[PDB]
Amino acid sequence: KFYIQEPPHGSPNWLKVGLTLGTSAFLWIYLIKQHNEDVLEYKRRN
Amino acid sequence: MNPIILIIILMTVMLGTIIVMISTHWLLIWIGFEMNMLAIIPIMMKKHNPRATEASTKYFLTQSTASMLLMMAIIINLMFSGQWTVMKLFNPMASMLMTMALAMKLGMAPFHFWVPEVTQGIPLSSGLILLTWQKLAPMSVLYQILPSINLDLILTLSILSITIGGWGGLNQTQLRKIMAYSSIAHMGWMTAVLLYNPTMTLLNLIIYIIMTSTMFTLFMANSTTTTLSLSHTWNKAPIMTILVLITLLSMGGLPPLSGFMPKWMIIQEMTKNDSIILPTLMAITALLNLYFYMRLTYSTALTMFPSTNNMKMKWQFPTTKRMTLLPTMTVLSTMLLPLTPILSILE
Amino acid sequence: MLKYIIPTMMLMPLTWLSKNSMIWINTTLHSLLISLTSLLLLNQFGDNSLNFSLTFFSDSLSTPLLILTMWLLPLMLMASQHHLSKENLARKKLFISMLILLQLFLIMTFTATELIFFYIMFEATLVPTLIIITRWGNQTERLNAGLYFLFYTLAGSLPLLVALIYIQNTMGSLNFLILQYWVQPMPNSWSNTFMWLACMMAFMVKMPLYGLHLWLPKAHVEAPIAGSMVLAAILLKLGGYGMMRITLLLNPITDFMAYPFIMLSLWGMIMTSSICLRQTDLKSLIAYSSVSHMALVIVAILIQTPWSYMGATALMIAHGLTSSMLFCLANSNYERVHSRTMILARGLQTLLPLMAAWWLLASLTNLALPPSINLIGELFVVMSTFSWSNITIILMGLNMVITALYSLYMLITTQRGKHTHHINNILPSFTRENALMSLHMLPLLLLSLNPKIILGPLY
Amino acid sequence: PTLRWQEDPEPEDENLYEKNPDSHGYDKDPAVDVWNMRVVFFFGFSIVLVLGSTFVAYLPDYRMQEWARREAERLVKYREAHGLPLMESNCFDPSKIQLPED
Amino acid sequence: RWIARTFFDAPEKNYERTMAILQIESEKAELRLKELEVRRLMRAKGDGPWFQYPTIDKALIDHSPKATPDN
Amino acid sequence: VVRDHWIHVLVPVGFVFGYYLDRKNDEKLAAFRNKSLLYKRELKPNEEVTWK
Amino acid sequence: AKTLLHQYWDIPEGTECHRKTYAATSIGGASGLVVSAYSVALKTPTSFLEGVARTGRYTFTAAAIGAIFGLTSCISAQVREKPDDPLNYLIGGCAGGLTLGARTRSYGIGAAACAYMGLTAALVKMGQLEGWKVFAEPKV
Amino acid sequence: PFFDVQKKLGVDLDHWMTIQSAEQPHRIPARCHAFEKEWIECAHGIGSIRAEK
Amino acid sequence: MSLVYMNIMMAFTVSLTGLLMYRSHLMSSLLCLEGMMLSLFILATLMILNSHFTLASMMPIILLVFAACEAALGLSLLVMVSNTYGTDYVQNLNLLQC
Amino acid sequence: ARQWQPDVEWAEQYGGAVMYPTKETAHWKPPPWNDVDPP
Amino acid sequence: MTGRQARAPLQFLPDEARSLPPPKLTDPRLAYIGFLGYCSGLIDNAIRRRPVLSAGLHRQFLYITSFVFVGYYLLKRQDYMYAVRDHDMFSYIKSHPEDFPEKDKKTYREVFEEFHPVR
Amino acid sequence: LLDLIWLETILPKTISLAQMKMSTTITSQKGLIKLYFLSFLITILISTTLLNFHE
Repeated sequence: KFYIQEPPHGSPNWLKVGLTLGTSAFLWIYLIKQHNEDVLEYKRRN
Repeated sequence: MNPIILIIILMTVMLGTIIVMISTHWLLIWIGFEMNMLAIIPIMMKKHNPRATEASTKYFLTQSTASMLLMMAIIINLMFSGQWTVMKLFNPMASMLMTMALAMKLGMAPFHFWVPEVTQGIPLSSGLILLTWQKLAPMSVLYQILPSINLDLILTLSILSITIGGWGGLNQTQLRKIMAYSSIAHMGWMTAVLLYNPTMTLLNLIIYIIMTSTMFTLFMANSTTTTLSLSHTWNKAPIMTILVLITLLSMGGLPPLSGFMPKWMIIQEMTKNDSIILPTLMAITALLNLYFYMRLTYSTALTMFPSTNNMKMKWQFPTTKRMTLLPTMTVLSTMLLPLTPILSILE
Repeated sequence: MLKYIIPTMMLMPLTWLSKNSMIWINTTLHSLLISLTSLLLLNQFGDNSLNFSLTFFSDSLSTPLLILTMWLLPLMLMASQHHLSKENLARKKLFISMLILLQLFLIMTFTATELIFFYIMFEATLVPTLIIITRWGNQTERLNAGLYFLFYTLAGSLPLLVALIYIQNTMGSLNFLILQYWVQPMPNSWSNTFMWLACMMAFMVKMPLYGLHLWLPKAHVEAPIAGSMVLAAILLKLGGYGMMRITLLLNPITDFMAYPFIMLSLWGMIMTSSICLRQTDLKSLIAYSSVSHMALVIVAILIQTPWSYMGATALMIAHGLTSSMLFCLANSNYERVHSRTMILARGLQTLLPLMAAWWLLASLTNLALPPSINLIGELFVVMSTFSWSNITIILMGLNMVITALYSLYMLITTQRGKHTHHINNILPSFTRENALMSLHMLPLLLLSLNPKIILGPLY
Repeated sequence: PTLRWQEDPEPEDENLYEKNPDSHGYDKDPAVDVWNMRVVFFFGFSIVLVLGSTFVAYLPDYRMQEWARREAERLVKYREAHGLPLMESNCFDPSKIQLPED
Repeated sequence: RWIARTFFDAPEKNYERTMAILQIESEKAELRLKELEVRRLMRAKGDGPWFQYPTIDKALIDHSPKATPDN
Repeated sequence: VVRDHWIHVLVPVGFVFGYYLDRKNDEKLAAFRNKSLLYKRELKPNEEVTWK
Repeated sequence: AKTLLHQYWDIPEGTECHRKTYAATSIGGASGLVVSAYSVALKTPTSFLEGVARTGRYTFTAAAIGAIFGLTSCISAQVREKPDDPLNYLIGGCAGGLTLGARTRSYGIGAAACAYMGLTAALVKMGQLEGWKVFAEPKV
Repeated sequence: PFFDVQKKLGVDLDHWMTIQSAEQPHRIPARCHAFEKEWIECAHGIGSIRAEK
Repeated sequence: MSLVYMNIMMAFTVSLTGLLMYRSHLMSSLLCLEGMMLSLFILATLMILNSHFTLASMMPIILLVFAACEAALGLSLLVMVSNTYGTDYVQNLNLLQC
Repeated sequence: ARQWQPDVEWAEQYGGAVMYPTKETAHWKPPPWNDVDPP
Repeated sequence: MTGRQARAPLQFLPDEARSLPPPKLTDPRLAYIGFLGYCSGLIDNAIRRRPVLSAGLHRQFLYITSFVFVGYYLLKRQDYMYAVRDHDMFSYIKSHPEDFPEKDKKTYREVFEEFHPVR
Repeated sequence: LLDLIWLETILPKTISLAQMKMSTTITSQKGLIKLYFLSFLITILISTTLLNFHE
């Protein structure tokens, strides 16, 4: 429908979007755990 | 020009710059500059036109005589107090020859006669890699040998570099010669601070490399060599217009935009000495080297030149390149005014 | 003051994600609400200033200019259709967002605690105006006008930065109180003279004075109405604001070194009032009028009397309102006839019966009508300069005579006597233009009732 | 044998009348023109101008004027009832001064 | 009175704000001038830990019995 | 009323946010609460405050 | 160079005259030799006798600027008897600019050279008089 | 920049070609050995300016 | 001051001027660069020999192998220049102008 | 459409290899658009 | 300015930087970095001709996360650098009493100035 | 006379013509390499023996 020689993208892939969401959730959880351990280290040392 | 061979040659450019940075011995400094030359010659002549051949010839002769002058200065250094350490030198003649070698290596105004010629007859990827890496790597060496330099050398070459890279530049309609003269002006702006606080020099290097990457990416998105092609890229797509606007006005160095953090912090840690006439002269020449940016902008995105058709045919086909990293470098190069206390990221 | 900074930011994506033919109503309504909230500022009392941070603070000099900026925004944002109402949706949104960003940097600039921050937001005000006048200049020398604007205002304004860095690292911080409460006299050396000449000459470029005033008229006759009114009113009165703040330092040497600038300002005020008597190009008369009145402002700032500073800020605010309105009437007549000239568009007493009242009332507020604020400013400047010298009042009154002459000639030239009877396209006056005229005039008369607001620090 | 251009013969003068005779200032949409007129004359006059006139018509005593009146009345009554001249000069007490000698 | 009650601020609030803010920025100005004086004397004499450009590391200097007796 | 048209709610809530954050800055800068030599009375009647 | 500008600023100014004009001829001849060396290195005037002509022309004009600058500096210092104000070097720079315009045979270039050489000579006088460390502390 | 991956990895790639008084292949001296040993042990932990003075 | 160092530095400046001023040829310029390479080699080698500085005797051999492959690159570029023309003059490079 | 736009001859000035022609810079021909010199 | 105890590896942040308090979440600088990331994502949807404010929300979230993460570590480095600058400054103040004397705070009862009236 | 013709000659025109003439003297270089290396050589000599940089 509507497209001679159907577009190479636009039809959504399913590896790259899941990879980006997975690494972004991983990066948020890592920085939150890093920040909480840093706050607990600051309150331990002081 | 196989992709394996290109990955190998770019890896050798990376390796040459790392060997320049990482060693505490003069032989690896010379080997790093030399391997950087030997690898950066076949990034040029990626085409086969005689333009790239003559450009690589000019670059090879100037680059090689700079390398031999460097080796002369190092052998004079071992004629005096004898060790191969990267520190304070022990001869004003040796430091004289070495600063002139690095001045030929990265371009000063008695030495810059190879820069617009070698940037004219090459494609944009080769110009990008030579500007970024060839003006990155010897700044490390000057940063290492800064406590033993006669000041008149650096400062005369820097003043003259800023004023000649300004004056030469109001007469070129080519893009690459404009960018080369801008490179000469920014080499002068980095060099004039180097005996006072070198954190400003390395931060100005970071800012100029990000600006040049944005500029050459906005010229890689649409193959242009003259400003008439820039007006046709006004006609084909509107976002390239406003980004050429913002990156040209950030090359100019206007205060709300992030091209003012290099100039103004240099003014600060220049005038915390008793040098005032030299900052006002340098910054009036910084007023001077904005005019060709501004006529470039008037050609691109403020007035509208009449465009040939077949843009009617080009409209069906979207700009389907891949950019290296255009939007991140754009917003980091232009919207980074209020993070000036990332100055102290560097020590 | 953050309660005024952040809704100016929030009014920007308003314009983007409002739909077609609804960006206008939302932006006008919300900027008028910002104007009411701006008028709620006026709290300033007696002994100190008011501090809206170690970052923001308001003198009573900055209060009426700030309310003037946030009042001149919606007036302009309504003033700038019918010459871009046929253009694209994206370019229209870009223009409106550019005006909002220019308001943002003007608020940044008027509530600038530090002089470094003042310089950065000064040239941040300088940035979008070039883009506005070049992209919508509607004439063929808009490139020349924007380029002269740029290089004049930078190349004058630039060693001011070097002088401010030198004061920054010879006397500590640059809050206006700790620049104050600590300021020591600076004797008649030569380096102090060059520091004074750098700072005062940067603002001399910005006002302008006579030797540097061709900066201005191209940037008004070759510019749209939005850039023209903001340029004239807020940028020139911002330059005067900046000189008022920075002249607290360098106390002794201004008597030694401030005679030739007084001179060039007075004789060029006379020559500029003379040059705007015989010109065509109706837009340019108000431009040279602005040059004359800001030369009067410059004489008022460089003499250092409290009467002079009260008269200076009153003259600033009154002339900002009058010249912005008179620019807007000139654009109204240019939208009636695509001329820009003066001897062509004749008649207009018979036709357009209501527009005569606005022309007459704006010409009388330019005439220094005596209960108005313009005569209050000019009168206190005349009092202070006759205290300065007993002989300079001749130039002031000769300026007064020629000012009345050219203003009333500008009235009786375009709108008095005979239609040229080959025009036959002019429509009766819209409600929009008269709404703009009523938004200009009525605050000026209501300040003429109670001018204890607009008199500045030395009330 | 040349023209050097290809664009439209321009322009047509947009008479904003002759399609809406009841029109307000700007273009030919009937409803939003009425909404613009209503919002500029309500939220520009009826809530801005008149309420601003009442707000800065009277407020706390701006730059401390009537307080200065009443304090001066009290202080002139005091300094006239206690012999000394009103506004004695030398506002800083010459007991609390130390001149450099000669 | 209602305008002063519902919108404005006391002169006590603003007055103590001014006084605290002058205390803060007086600390800032004194630290800035002391910074540049420390920097100029530390560059002049070199006794401080800032301007110490790296000299020879003596850990590689390894004294040992050589070949030639007179070194 | 909100999700019908949510565009007109933007800048009044922005102003309320800015006013709240100016009050938060004023609470942050609450040194010299009763250490001025002029505005200094004994604390009264109930709880600990004279401006906030 | 440094040694002959030190020869110029060794003289009390003041008057120890025609030592001043001799040192100023040395300054002008050195500067003209610099400019002639670059302008024969980057142009190659074809031929060598015309190269000698261009070098002699540039050196004679720059030495004439220096000589007349030094003479009118000496004369203004002897007449006004005030070794302090830079207005004597203002007159000096204007005389040098007018003789530059006399050699190049263009009057507007001579007027502009009068203005800028007078301003720069007064600035160099005030830099030596008040004391302005150009190029360097190089300390902090 | 003077990056010190040289020191971080613990690899003595560039500390043997560098100076005299190192470990020569056969344990032999130089011509001016003890002069550099005394000079380096004078100027070891010194900030390169009072090392001059 | 080891008098031979004086004449070898003199020979270095001679080869440097022969590199810099050169007429209508590139092979002679590259060959003078090779002579300058030989000058640096001999000067550094006499220094390392007279100083008994034995572990850093790699400077002459590594200097000369690296600058020899520089000369090889320069010869390949000269052959490319003479391939895209008939000759290898300093003339006929006048295109790609400044 | 009543807004001025730059004409053909306004962009003819942005031609040649240089911007300001003099008595010595006339021979600067514009570069080929392919960056390919003809053999 | 250089080492400052040149044992000194490449060392993006030492263990001594865990003694100063870490930067808080929703400090205004990292919120500005998040806004700059959102504008980066908006303009990345604008470079290619995909529609703005849609069709890239995983890329929007990736850009915001990457910029906030990197800016968090750079802010921790900034705090470390300013702390060690102040520590070295006050150590040099304490280590040299001679060059930094107590200035005689002469009150304005006995400090004379010039006047120069503007008439 | 005073504003237009003289003031537009004294502030814009003289500066703009100075920049134009200096640009047409600097960038007007034909591409011969012998000239560039002779410039390098006379720069080295003028930095060694005339205006000293090793002293």
